[PDB]
Amino acid sequence: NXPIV
Amino acid sequence: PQITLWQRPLVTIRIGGQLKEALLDTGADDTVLEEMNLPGKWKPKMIGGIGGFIKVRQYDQIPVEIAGHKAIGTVLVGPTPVNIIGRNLLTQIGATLNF
Amino acid sequence: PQITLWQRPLVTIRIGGQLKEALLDTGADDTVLEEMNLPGKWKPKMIGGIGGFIKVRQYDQIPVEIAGHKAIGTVLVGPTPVNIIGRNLLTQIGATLNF
Repeated sequence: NXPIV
Repeated sequence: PQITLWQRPLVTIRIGGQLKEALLDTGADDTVLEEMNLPGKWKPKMIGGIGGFIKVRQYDQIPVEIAGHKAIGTVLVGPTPVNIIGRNLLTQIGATLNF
Repeated sequence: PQITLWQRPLVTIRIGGQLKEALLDTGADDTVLEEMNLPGKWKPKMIGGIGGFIKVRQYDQIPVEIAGHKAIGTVLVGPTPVNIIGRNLLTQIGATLNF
């Protein structure tokens, strides 16, 4: 599972 | 609706009677929400992200209203930097990517 | 085209002459590709997500072809498990979320 912040 | 990507695609959702802000996330297989209490039993689970694995609490068959559209599925609760609505719920509301 | 979310939204991209498979991610602020030796000057940086942060090399103005569509922007290279196309490049190909 990617957020990417 | 049609949402452009100049800003994070954050929308309001309703869950457990509460209102929250969540990211429509095509790169997430699952829906993961910041720690909150949801009714019903939960099972310990582990999921991976970009920085590694975290432990989460898994709640099944939870109704969630995403921008007015209804969905009923699995919701994971754990230490995430942002609430994310993953593909498990995005498919129920008929979300698609277009270009 | 129109991409459903029953499966991970994986597409073929081209970068550095190489052809690759990458996930179209509306939940990624940036584009992150798995370890590869691109010629060019870079700046170090850290990006995070579920699990924490990872160190990545930032490359600017890299030409990237996403399914026949040309784009050019910042690409981060690091120990990521999947190649990810984020909003910085999706906005350039006119990608929208529709439901």
